[PDB]
Amino acid sequence: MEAIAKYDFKATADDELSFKRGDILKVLNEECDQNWYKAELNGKDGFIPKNYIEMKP
Amino acid sequence: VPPPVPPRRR
Repeated sequence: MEAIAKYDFKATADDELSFKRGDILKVLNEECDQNWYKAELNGKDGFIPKNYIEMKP
Repeated sequence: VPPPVPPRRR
């Protein structure tokens, strides 16, 4: 599921990861979190807010 | 001015 960061974000949590406005992630599932995805970047998978990205499945 | 991040509980 093609992910696209709409804004500049930095991880808050330890299970979360950073992305800059424009990174293309890889949304490797979602479960219960109806506000957070579990996508991939920079060889690290982590939580990212659904409100900070524009998805395209 | 990016959005207010959701209150998570992961």
